[PDB]
Amino acid sequence: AESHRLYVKGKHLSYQRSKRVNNPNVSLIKIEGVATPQDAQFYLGKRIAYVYRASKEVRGSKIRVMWGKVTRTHGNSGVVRATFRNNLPAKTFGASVRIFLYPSNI
Amino acid sequence: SQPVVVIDAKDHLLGRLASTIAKQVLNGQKIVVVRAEALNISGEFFRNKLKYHDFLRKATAFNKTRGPFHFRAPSRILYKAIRGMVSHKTARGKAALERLKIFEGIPPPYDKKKRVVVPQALRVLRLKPGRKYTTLGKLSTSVGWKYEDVVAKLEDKRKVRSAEYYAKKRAFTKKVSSASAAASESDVAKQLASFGY
Amino acid sequence: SAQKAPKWYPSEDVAALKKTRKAARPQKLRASLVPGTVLILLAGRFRGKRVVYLKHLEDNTLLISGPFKVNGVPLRRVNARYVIATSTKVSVEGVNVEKFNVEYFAKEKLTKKEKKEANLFPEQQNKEIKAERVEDQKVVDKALIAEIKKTPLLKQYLSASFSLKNGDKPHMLKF
Amino acid sequence: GIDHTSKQHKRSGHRTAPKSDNVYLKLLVKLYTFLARRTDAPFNKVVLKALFLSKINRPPV
Amino acid sequence: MASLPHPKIVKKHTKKFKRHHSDRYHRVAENWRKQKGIDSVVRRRFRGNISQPKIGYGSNKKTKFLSPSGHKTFLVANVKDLETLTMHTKTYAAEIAHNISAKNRVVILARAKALGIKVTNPKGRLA
RNA sequence: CGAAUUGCAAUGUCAUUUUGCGUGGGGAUAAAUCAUUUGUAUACGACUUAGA
RNA sequence: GCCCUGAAAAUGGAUGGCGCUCAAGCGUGUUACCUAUACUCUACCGUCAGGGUUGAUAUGAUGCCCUGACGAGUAGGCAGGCGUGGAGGUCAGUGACGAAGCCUAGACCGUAAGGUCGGGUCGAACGGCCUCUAGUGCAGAUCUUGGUGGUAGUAGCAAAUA
RNA sequence: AGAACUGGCGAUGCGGGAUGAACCGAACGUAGAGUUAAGGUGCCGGAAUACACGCUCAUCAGACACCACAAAAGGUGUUAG
RNA sequence: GGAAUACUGCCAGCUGGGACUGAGGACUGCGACGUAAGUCAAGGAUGCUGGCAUAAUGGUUAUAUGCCGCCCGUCUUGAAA
RNA sequence: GAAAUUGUUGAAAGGGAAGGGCAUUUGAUCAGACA
Repeated sequence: AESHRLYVKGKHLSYQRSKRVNNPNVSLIKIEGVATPQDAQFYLGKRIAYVYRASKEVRGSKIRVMWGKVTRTHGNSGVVRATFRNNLPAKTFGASVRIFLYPSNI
Repeated sequence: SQPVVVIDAKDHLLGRLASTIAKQVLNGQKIVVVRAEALNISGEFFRNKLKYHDFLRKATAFNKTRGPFHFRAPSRILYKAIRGMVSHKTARGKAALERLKIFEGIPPPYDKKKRVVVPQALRVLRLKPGRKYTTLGKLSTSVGWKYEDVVAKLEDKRKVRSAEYYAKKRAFTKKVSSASAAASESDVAKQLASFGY
Repeated sequence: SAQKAPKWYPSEDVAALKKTRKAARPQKLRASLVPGTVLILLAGRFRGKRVVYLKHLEDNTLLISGPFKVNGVPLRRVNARYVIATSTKVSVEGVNVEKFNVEYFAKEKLTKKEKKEANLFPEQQNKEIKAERVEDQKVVDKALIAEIKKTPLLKQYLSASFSLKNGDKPHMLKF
Repeated sequence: GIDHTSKQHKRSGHRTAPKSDNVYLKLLVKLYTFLARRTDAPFNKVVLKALFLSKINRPPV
Repeated sequence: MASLPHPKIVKKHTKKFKRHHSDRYHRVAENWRKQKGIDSVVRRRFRGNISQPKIGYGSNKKTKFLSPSGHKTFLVANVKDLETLTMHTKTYAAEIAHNISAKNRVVILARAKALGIKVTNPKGRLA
């Protein structure tokens, strides 16, 4: 009763990168609770929101959301790749995004 | 999953603990590392003392107060280890090292909190039985730390209160378990047991 | 003469499209959605609620009626992707659902362009729930609660709401 | 990367229009382009490729 | 005016291609000049430096010379220049020249309103 | 007994520091610097002294 | 085979750093994974080549359209364009109801050279297109002339007794 | 110092070798998606604190070829023959 | 003596999830299923629904953050020097 | 009545330079409304 959440909390780790070159169009998301690429395959295509604050109350509220989705699975340990409409601003490296269950197959 | 993670740093290896801390604190986790004077480090004590006296040589020639600052506390030796694994010259690494607090002994905020153990850094699980190792408190005292006796006088004073808290809690759990068996036979428990519970 | 004209100005009247070859076909729902199952709604005003699935419509939506007497989710549509189909079923043959279609839920209002100027309570046909709707809503759950009440704890289950706990890994746990 | 055999982007070394600005030679090229495009006789292609030549490749007969 | 014949005007590299070291010195303007130097990192195309004009950045020939409104802007100076646009209304957009006076702009704008042509600066010398 | 009409999803806002204003309800009544002066101090600042 | 000794140089220092010891070392093997401007597919730009269309539609085929391949580059060659001062035509072009000029983290077009518009200032002439002509495009030459900075309220303004 | 053949740099960016004109991979219009090369996957740093069999404890261990120094001669130190 | 299974290969076997792309613009073509009319996933995207009609969204600009980025011209085998 | 250079006001940033490239947040500004 005290809980209401219908998402899985994850962290925004980093951009997709080489050593010394980063590609800001693809972000890496660490979904908390996932350990392998199989069972990271469950969350593919699910929506992600990044909810943050501002000071300009636009459209009736002060909190804002950057939407995106999970696209594929990253290397060997349950990290996934994500693409957003406007990319994540690289000050959120180590910040909580929320992975919804909106396109579901269950 | 907790907001703040308190790591009881007894019997942990230095650079194997520091890598896990420097990855978690960059992922965004607030970590305090308590009881840092009981950290282990592989290699024999004279080997690690010769490595620290090799570190003591490297100071700026023309003005020594600019050079590498050789901190002598065990918490600051572990902090040097973690800061070598964080990109501490940028805003991201500077903000990641502010999620870290390292203490020798257990301060009174974290006296009454649950401590965790990192198993991929434990000396017991990682070193071969028979290898020699070094304790960071003895190494710090040998290289010039001053408060080994103070955090040992303040430690057993904490351990007395903890071991007299644990006896009261143990008697509480024995009084709970002597009366919780009166309900384990009934229909609610025989229905709960089919569900695994 | 600040800009002289083109060689002969190719005229650009509209030209019709080519003949497409995209014929729409019926949806193929996933096999876990049979009518009578219990769905968990994941998005919307009634998110987290547990409803009963009754009928597949023809705009590829599901018709759900978690009993109003149970949790207050009326007869409505969901998108078949924002639902989680659980394992539990009820016997849905008892209810009569053939009077429901897309024109049943079609709203015959007029606010279809003026939502940029409708900002100070226009009071235009917004809050009138007539007896055409609630009379049909009574018969579909008076026959549904009489099937829900056969099994124990199902009415409390449908009156409760779903949430994820601290250790709940949704890729592992069943439904 | 392609291991090229020939030189890339090589123009054919034949002029495909007269370098003259003559209107009455432009009209003859307009005529013989139609004839060479829509007949099967090689005479029109010979006359069309001969209308393009310069003054030293059109010597007097 | 539906004006919808054109499709999704995209623009690769909407940035400006300023000259190298135009921000460093005041004598060097921001008009683009190719770096012809022998040790020029901009000419030798290193990583992290500015990018030069190539033909790869060219625009789609269907959506070239079009405004975001979808027309080609055509400069007019009087009503006889407006009359060349009266049968191409959905594809062109008239634009009054900068040196037309305020007395003649209210004539050109009235003629363009009577002809249906879209003027892209109807607020110049409006008073 | 209610929760329908947030219309097939659009975070659908609940948390915590800084700060100012307003009401009523208590509480407390100061020093520092310049200027003058000393020379245990002093290139200048600084330091150390004195003065209702 | 590994390790040690043999193995010594001068600022403090370098498997890149932290650090690592049933390795995060060495020898070897098996997979999974990371990613270049490279390979594959798609879109667009350009160049080259091949082919279609003077039914006659805007007499134009300079075009339009279909297909395929390709795109590094100094010295250098060629081509297509942008900009300047004057000249011959034309727009019966703009203008004291404001020409030119100048300012403008205001807008649009072009890959770019550049072009156009709005606002402020300003006060008498100036542009578009087809051509002609050249004293025609600057970041440099310890470049020429002019103007102005940091240094900098700084060095200093202390010989000849007051 | 002087030659022979090929490849390259000069004229050349890009991924790797920390950095380097010449080494490895691969040569470049503008973008998207996928897959790889050379090199890597404790942390900096994207990627297995993978798996499997052994060896080594160094009072200056050792760790990516070019490459950024190393021999003769010893050690019942340890292992195998 | 009878099998089974591993391994390797083939299927013009079935089936589930995810990502990027929708170029072209009357008809023509090759096929498929149909007695036929016709229909189709067969020479490149359509259908339904909802929100906003402007701080939706987009452009420029300043700043912050992650990663990269040595000062240009010239001579030179080689210039940040 | 341009620029270098300077004063005032306004906005912003600032741990041993500053400037630049790719991407997005935040502030300002502009856009067309699909009218």
